[PDB]
Amino acid sequence: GKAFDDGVFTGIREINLSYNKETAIGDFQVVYDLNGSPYVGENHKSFITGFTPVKISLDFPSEYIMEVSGYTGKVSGYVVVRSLTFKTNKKTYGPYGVTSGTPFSLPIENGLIVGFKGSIGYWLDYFSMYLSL
Amino acid sequence: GKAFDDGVFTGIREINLSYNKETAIGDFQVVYDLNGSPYVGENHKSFITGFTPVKISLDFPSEYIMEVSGYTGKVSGYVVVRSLTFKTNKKTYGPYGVTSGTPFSLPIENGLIVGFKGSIGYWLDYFSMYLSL
Amino acid sequence: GKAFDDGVFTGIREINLSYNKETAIGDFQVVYDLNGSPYVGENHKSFITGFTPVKISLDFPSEYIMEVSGYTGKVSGYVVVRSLTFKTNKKTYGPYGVTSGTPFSLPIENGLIVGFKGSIGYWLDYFSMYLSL
Amino acid sequence: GKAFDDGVFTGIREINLSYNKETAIGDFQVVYDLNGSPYVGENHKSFITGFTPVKISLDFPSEYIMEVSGYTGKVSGYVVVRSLTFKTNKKTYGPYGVTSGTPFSLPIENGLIVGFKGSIGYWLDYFSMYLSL
Amino acid sequence: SGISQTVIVGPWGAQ
Amino acid sequence: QSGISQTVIVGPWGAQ
Amino acid sequence: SGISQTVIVGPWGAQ
Amino acid sequence: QSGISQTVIVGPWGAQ
Repeated sequence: GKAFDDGVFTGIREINLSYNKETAIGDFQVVYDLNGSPYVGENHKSFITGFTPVKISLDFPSEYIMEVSGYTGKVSGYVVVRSLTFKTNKKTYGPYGVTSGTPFSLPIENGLIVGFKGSIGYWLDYFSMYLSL
Repeated sequence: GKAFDDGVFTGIREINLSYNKETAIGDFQVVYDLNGSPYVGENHKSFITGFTPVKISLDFPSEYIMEVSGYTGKVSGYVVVRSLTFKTNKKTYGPYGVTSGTPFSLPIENGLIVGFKGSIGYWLDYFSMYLSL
Repeated sequence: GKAFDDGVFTGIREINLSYNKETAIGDFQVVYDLNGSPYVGENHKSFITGFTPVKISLDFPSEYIMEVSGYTGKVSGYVVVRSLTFKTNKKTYGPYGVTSGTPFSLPIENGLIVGFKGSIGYWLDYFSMYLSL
Repeated sequence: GKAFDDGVFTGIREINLSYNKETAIGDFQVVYDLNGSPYVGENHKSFITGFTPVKISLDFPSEYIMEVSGYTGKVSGYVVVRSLTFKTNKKTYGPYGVTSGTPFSLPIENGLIVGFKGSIGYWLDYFSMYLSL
Repeated sequence: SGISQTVIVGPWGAQ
Repeated sequence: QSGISQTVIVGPWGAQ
Repeated sequence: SGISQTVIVGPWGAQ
Repeated sequence: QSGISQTVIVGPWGAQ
């Protein structure tokens, strides 16, 4: 896959992702907050088409992510991120994708997600999150 | 269970825990680093006996935890931490306990675990980790 | 004066400023690093002219500021920043403006300056610095 | 002088120092907070006597230092810390010592002092502070 | 307050 | 608890 | 170095 | 990277 790394910002305003109910997460893009103003991150795109897009527009700064969860599993012999769920202090967004394989959960008791990095081929291969106070 | 909160330190020197291959994690205690010298954390004990002890002695500071994983599941109608594994940059310690239930994984790409909090009744009910650079 | 707040970034690439030996600092503008790319901060400029321009180009990321020092004093009835000096691990940039009035010094043993905020009227009224690891 | 380094803690409960109204700061000691309990820092002592002790007992955790200021200057051919003042959100402690030489000031807009390091011979030669959120 | 803060992840287990 | 990340800030130096 | 650091958790998925 | 937590340090004020 093509590795990506948005780096760190001051918060999250919107997440734009895409998924396929037969496979996994495809595209991933984030509108960050950068010192009180939106900062449009680069669209990290799948090598293929056929995904269903979704827009997660957060009521920044009163609304913020408190937990990211999902599933990883084999798709055509590749370990990929099959589903994602974003839980905020106001609402649960998801699950998006296929909730099959091995679950993972990142609850945040104190702090904030301020950035994403990972790799996307036909699907989201892996991802990591930057955390800050 | 009885809630505990060790708070934050400079690093981790040793983890002393106990487990029972038919139930879950019992005891949990940590020897932290505090500004270059050991700091022995309070022993958080199970209300029940019959556990197997284990000492995870780390080669502080060159050896540090890069992933904490395990399983959560039901024991006598209580949701508890049934198994734990600690992966460092030098060795893997575990799994300790029963590898059954729902898995969880906390890999760290940058940063360190500097403290633990949670609750222990008859078993380790839940836990959280302080992370710092 | 007009308050400003650039916020926090990944590092510093360039500092543009201006001064007049009879008065004080008359312009302040920073080119930050934002996850590897230059981010041109807003130009915080004096309401007046006749200043000597200065461009401090840093050899980012190897070169970084280790001390900010300067002087404050009364100019035309206002307490302002009369002089600034930026010491890096490579060399000393300045003093820019007269070394007279009340000195201030911010040496850094560990960590980095990642942002500036302050106020500018006819001159730089005051400023603060964001610090981070 | 003899260098010292207390390291980093959770906060400050008390500062015990000594000074001489003709020379400079002598002894320096801190009672830190460490995860909700007092941690008695080592008393860093002058190699000479004749100082006046002061106890700065902070109403922890509601009271905390917001500015540290002082003076540096020559005493018997050595550059030392001649005076110190601690301003909290509740009151001002000091100046202690001799308010002569070069002033310095560290105001904090956001964050806390969590540790001290420095050196003491006949007098406090120099000092630095650990800052954290 | 005068109490230092740190990032906290979790909890894993009950709740 | 807001969705805005925070940082240590030192100063101000100048008019107060 | 002159580059600000941040805690990073992960990766979850492949590799 | 090592196993020792880091903190911002400002100073020194005084000699050197």
